[PDB]
Amino acid sequence: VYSYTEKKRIRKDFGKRPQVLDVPYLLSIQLDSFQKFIEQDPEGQYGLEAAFRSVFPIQSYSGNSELQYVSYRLGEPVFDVQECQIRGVTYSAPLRVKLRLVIYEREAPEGTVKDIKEQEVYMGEIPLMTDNGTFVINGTERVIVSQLHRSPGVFFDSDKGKTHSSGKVLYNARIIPYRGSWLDFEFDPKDNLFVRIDRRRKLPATIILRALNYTTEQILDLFFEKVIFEIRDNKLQMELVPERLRGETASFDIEANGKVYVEKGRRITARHIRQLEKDDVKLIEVPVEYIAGKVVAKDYIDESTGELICAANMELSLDLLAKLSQSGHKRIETLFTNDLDHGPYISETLRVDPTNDRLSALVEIYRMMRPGEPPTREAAESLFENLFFSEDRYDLSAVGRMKFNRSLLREEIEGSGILSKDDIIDVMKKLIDIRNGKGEVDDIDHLGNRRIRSVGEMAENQFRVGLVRVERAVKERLSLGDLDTLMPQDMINAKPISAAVKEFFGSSQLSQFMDQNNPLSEITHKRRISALGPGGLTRERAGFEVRDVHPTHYGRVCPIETPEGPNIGLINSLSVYAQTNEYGFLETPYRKVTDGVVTDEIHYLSAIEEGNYVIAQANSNLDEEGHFVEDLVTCRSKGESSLFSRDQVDYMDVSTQQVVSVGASLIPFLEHDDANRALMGANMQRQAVPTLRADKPLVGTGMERAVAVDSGVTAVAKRGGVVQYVDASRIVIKVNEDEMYPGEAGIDIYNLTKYTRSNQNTCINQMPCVSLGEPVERGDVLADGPSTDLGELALGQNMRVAFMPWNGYNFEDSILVSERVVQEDRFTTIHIQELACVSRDTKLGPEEITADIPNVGEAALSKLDESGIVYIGAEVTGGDILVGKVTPKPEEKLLRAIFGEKASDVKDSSLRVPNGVSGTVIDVQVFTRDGVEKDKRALEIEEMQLKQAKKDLSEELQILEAGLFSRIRAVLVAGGVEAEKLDKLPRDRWLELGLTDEEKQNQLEQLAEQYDELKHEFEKKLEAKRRKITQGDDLAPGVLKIVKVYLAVKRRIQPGDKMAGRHGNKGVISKINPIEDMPYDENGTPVDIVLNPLGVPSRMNIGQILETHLGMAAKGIGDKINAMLKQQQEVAKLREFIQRAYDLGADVRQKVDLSTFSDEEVMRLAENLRKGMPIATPVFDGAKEAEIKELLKLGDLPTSGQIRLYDGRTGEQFERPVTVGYMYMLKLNHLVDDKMHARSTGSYSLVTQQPLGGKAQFGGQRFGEMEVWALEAYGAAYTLQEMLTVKSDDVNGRTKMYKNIVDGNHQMEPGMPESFNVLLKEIRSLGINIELEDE
Amino acid sequence: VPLDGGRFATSDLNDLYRRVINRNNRLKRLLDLAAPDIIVRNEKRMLQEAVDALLDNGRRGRAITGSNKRPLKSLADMIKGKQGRFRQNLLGKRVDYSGRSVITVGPYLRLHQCGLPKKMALELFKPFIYGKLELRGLATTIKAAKKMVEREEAVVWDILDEVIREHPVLLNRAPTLHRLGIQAFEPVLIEGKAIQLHPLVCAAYNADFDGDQMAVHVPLTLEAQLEARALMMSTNNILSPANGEPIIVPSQDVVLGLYYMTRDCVNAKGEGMVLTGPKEAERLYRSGLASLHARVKVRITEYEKDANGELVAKTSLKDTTVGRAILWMIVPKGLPYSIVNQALGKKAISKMLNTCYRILGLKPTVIFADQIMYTGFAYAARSGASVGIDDMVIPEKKHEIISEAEAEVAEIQEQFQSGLVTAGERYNKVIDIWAAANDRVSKAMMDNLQTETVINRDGQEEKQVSFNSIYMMADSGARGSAAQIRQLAGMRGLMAKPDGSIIETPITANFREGLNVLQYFISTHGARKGLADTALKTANSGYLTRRLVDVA
DNA sequence: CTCTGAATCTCTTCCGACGCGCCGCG
RNA sequence: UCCGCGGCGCG
DNA sequence: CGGAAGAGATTCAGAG
Ligand SMILES: [Mg+2]
Repeated sequence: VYSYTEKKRIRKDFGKRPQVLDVPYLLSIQLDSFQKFIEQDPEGQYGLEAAFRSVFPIQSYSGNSELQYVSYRLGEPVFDVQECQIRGVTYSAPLRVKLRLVIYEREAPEGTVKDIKEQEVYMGEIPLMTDNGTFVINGTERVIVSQLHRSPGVFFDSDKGKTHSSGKVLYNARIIPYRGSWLDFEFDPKDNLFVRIDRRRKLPATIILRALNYTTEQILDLFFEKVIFEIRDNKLQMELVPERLRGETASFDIEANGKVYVEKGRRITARHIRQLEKDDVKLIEVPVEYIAGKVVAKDYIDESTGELICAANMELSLDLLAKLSQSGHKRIETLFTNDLDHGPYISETLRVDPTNDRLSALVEIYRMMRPGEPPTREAAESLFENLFFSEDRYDLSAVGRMKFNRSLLREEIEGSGILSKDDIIDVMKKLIDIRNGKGEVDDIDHLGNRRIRSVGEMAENQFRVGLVRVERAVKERLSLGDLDTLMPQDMINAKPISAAVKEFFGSSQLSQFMDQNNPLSEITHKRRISALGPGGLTRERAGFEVRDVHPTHYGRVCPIETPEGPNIGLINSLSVYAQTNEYGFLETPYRKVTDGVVTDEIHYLSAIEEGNYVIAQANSNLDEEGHFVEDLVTCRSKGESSLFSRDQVDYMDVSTQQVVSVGASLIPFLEHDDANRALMGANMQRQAVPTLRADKPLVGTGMERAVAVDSGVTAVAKRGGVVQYVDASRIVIKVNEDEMYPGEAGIDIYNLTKYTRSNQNTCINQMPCVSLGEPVERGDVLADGPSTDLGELALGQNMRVAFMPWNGYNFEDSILVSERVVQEDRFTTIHIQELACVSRDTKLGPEEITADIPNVGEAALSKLDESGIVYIGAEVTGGDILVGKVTPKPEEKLLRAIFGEKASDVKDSSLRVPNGVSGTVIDVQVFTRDGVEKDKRALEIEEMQLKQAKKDLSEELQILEAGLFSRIRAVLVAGGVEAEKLDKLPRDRWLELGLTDEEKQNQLEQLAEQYDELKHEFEKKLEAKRRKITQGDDLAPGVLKIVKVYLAVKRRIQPGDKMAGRHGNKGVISKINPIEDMPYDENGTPVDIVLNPLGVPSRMNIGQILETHLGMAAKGIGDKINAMLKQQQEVAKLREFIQRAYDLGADVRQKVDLSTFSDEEVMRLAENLRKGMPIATPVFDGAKEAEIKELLKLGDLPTSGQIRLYDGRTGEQFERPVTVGYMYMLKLNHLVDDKMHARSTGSYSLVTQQPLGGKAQFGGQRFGEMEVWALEAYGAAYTLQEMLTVKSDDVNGRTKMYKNIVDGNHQMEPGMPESFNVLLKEIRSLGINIELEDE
Repeated sequence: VPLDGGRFATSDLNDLYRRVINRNNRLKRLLDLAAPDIIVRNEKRMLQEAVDALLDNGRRGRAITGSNKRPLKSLADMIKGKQGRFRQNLLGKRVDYSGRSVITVGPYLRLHQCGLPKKMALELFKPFIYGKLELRGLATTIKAAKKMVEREEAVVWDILDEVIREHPVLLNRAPTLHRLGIQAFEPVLIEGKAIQLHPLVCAAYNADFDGDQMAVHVPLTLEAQLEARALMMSTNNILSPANGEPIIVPSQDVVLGLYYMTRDCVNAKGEGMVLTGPKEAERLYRSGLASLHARVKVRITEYEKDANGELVAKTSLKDTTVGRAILWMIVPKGLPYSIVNQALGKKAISKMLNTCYRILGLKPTVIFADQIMYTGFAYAARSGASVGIDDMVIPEKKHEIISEAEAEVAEIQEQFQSGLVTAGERYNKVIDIWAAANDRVSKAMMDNLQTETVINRDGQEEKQVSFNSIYMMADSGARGSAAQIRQLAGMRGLMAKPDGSIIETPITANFREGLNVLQYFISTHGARKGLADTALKTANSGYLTRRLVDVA
């Protein structure tokens, strides 16, 4: 079953995997983010209200004055979208906020406020986003891409190698907040704990340990455990468990219960440990020498005077033992002193402490943060609390604490943004665990650490910055607030936040201009992921780990489509079925699999969790009942892929399509070609340009419909119904009874878009593709845009191509082209330029736009109006007058202009046509300042603008008023029906049917007002519109009126253009060849494009071969249809023929027939097949060799696809059969007329007497440095002198040479390079003395 | 700079000078007042820092910014840096009388000449036009000549043609790498909008026709013209300064044409006659009464230089094919006939050129190269060496070879699940057995493809060389090598992890058949690694070249 | 005890291809 | 109205 | 920001 709209033409499809999921909305990211950013959600949940409740309320510090938030509202935009783009203003909308101001009583803080104030306050405006996901700033379109940055959390890096190369690895711990100072933990070869704050100097951890109010004993108890000793008479007996004897050599005779288990020196394996564990006693006896290097834990003090017997982190000596045993504190708590399980780094870390006191630590960090300042206790405390306790200057998002708890193997989900003490204690503990060896570090390229942002949150961040700035200002003002002396907006300013958001949208490394040439670029330039901008790395901070792709990128980030050159892998694209998780991670779908059956339902899975499960390869032979015909299948695990059993996998991939990007999915037969070749093919395909008339590619992928529909570059039926009127300007559609709204629905109007300048000087256009009075179905196309036809995407065209070397004209890759294509004008393209003339109000005479110009001929005025502006439709060429703008150059001194002079000379400043380009006037735009004279031509242009601006409204009201008149007809059925005056009295005029009933007139009079209201809204819409056209335009100061003109040029193919296909085949057209010499077949048709077969071996792209055979098959059906339809045969002949055509597949899900179809439906379907058969192909499940072979059998072509050919010049057989067929050719917008350029003598620069640069100015090329050394490599000397002295720098030399050359005496003069004289000046401008010397 | 209205975005130096002069004015004013020491030393401090920043900025903390957000420029910035004065205005400076365009082939020119589009030709030589117009006196003032050349009257194209006849020009390639990147050509007027190049120069330029663009320059004086025709010329540069091997070696198409030209199937129509000269062989081929190549005895005359400065003729009845003789028809006198009896590969033709230069001077070598290029295009167009999908014959035994391979991988796995072996040992030996399988499949497909053609041979049967298009393109040395066909037809080897570790599962598919997702993903790994490698390597290469050319 | 000194760790600086085209903002 | 920054693209 | 380099402060370090 198919809709009638699909029945325009049905596409042959292949493939055996039955799809289940539909392609989602291709603009979900931007739409969801912007919708979430502006909507009335209670409790915020990442919204504007969240930022408001963060910044609010505002309280005067001890001033007992409170400003508290109420609500915000937005009004309608004052302008439209289209004329807003035309004019130049942004498409913003006002921000209306209600603020509540109260002042507490000075006698009672908690007491009630004396008064309450509330009012609506306006501040700034914010840009709006159109359904296509666009933005408007200054009469243009700009788009913000999404940023990709590391998530706020913890990282652990190896950094093996460079430092102390003949040494083992290091380790480091990093914490990055969402907004705040960085904090770094790292190691050194001497193995000490050091901390660094914000890339500053290296400091030990002990300073912050003590500054966190910890004593040494507390710290050592934290990082270490106890080993207890006793002052005992017999050798100080002591207690040991074998857990600390795991893997040590016996430094003692192992004895217990008076029985030695093993002697000194024997390594204690597991067997001896277990032997100890049988009747495991702990108290044993050891000699004394072992404690020589061992370190006490606590701080034992004397009892005679209180002196400290031994402090922490120092070892013990025999005298210490003796004079602590003299005191009798038997319990001796010592340090564990492990080597391979608990590295005692804390010991020497505390030993190299510079200080020992909290106040000293505060003073030290005080001088570390700000050098050269007097140490103050309170200032140090204030800065320390303003780094990790201050919720203002430091904070974490909920995602930050989420990953923090996940990384530390914690279980808490929700806490506070600010950090604590025990958390960084745990960071210590985990870091020292890692240094011990156990545990595992984390990489960076893994996507479970990668976070994606979008427009809403960065907009919220910039807006929050603006609000905190203005809040600072408001509090500063409120410090001197008075008793209810003002209304609560004099303290607020709309300037700062408006300026901030305007700068963010205007100037940003994320708000790039958008390349508007074709819908493919439209859809692929929005779903783009970048890693640049603030908070991320730059273009050359990139190593190699960021550059290469990672296994986690599968199904979430396209690996094959990315720009190449200066930046690779930094501008990666997002997948086709991927989506954004709630937190800000990526997600990809999977099919749930039961014990032996796969369910239809799906799950969305994050990046971190997928390692816990195993996923099967997509193109597995799933059985009819959801089983696997094999008992074993390859499946990708957390690490790699491996063949697993029948019952090991639990999730199935949705389809083969979810591996690549949108642009990549459009390349047919992709699986047969190399990665880099496909990459360059996609990079070219994104750069195509629509031609004059589009035509569907013969080989498609099935994705054309989705991208065409979702990208709003075409007219879509908001409601289905019946066509009523169609035109090249507007479309009128009848609404069906079920779909119309109960309250005065009426009909819909669709305004088309005509020829208009695009962002890339291309012709955006909309052609209707619907006949008259056709039933249209809900959500379907009506009018085709550029490079689109009948609702499918069509960039290039289809050519008859052959692969053969011919007379060297295809030497490397040069594309030979037949004359027939330019004969048909089938690659003809259009460009639209833009020329601007300003009218400033400067001194020495305000500028005039008069038609009077001196020193010119009458040829200009022959093509000019008395206003000076060109008439519409003039065949102007380069260097022609367009607008006539001219600027002029007591009682005794002012009259000399007549006595000794003649007249003031007014200087011409006419904007001419740039040289080299033709064109024709298609549109003139004139803007005027507030209160300036409007010349004649400007008056009619608004008059033509005026009368059309009221016809469309009148046409709208005429249809709009029709609905209310049916209400008259339905009520007033019976009565006096007029024979002839039924129409002379129109559908409205029935309350004047001579006499009228006493009750019928009531409804007639009642509705008479509502027509007037419809007239009233007609009046206001007229009155509002007539003001917009009549009102001026605020501009930059000084200028008075804008003169915008438009040109249209018809660009043809000429030798030098840049041609390309869909499999990476580059090329430039070398020679255009007349028809007679082209090769041709026995049938009589010629061939159009001839290529070089040598591309296939070197660059392995066999895919372009396989499509070419299909092109013959696609035409091979079509011409056979064409052969039969030329003679009027009965319909069932083609009906069975087309039936077998859409039959003849291996195993497909298409399963279409023709019996159910009406005869006229089949006939109109036949004529759309006059050009061939559109054939679909999935990216990986495409057609194999066999079914291509048997498809040609239905045609009348040889089985091999291999055809002998006849020569165009000599006309004989070729003793090798050649391969011909079709191939999809598009055109790039890299022409030759815009590149070829030269100068002989033009302008020069001011600071140096050197020629200009660039083609826009009449400038030349740059003699690069590199060819300099190249030139003396040959014995050439004079040219080096001659090129850079007499042609570039010397001023007297060239003029003599210029005068000398016109006489033939070619001679050179040395001169002296003035640039060197420029050099000596500034080096003189310092204390340096330098000059020339003796001659 | 005069900008819109009374606004002028002037240089930062003006701001620095204004700041320091205001500072000095305030300071010298306040010392008149006998001010207290604290404020005067504060002013002297801030003046000192101001003038220090004026001399050099960035050497102090909190470098003073400029207009909005960036550190202002200084004199030290004006002297040093890539944006400084040296490397943008002294070592390299923009020059007039130049131009730029895009390249095409136009493979019918001579090696000592190049084309040039008509409008460019008119634009470049305007002073020469004025001079010659004065010489014939058809104009009087500069204005008359200017309006005549702007009208593009037909009476000036003949002068324009006259001033070209031997007036040379220069060409340039923007990433100029070595000394051959600059050459000179005798220009010839051509219609169009693009530059035309002789094909044999693009190899030296390493300039593919993908859309590279050239620059042009015009020598002016007699010194310049003689200097250009002496050393800038393309003719007198045929050996690379890096190595004595030549630099006009043919690249892609003429080599294919000649390689196809000198191959002989054992049986073909027109086999087994005798001819007395290459001329009648050419006539017979144009008649179509004999094959392009078949074993034919011919009478060949050859010259040789045994005499010290003189040539000696001698005749014989050699045995060869027709194509060898018809190629011999154009070869110069010196070389012996034995120089063409081989298959004329890439190395062979390079040796041809080298020997011709070493024995027969310079000019005959040049004309020989030009004429062999002409014949190469002619017979390459005549051949019709197309490509076809049916060409790539896949070997059949490879399937059961693979089947055996997973048999031993299952076997080694089931030893490993019994504690017999460790992970590393099994890793190494599965790599070994997979590599051995690759060797076997590669050798099998090579022997299947290499000589598949068979013929009855005027009788029972005979086995000879192949005639597949892929093979003849491969062994010609034109494009690709053995590994390309190995990748395409046979197994695509085995790829490694990004770190460098090898994947245990090899690429068991090939481009002619379909490809599953994961192996394509690994191929993406490899390709992205290579592209990143070259993209990063370019900058280091250029920088190293700069330092080395500076040091010596 | 005081070196002199011989590393040794710290801190700062200088640098990172070429050429062109297009667009935007002070 | 021609100087400087940023971004994109091409080789 | 990786790396080199180079100057400089530090810090044992055997000879005393
Ligand atoms: Mg190139």
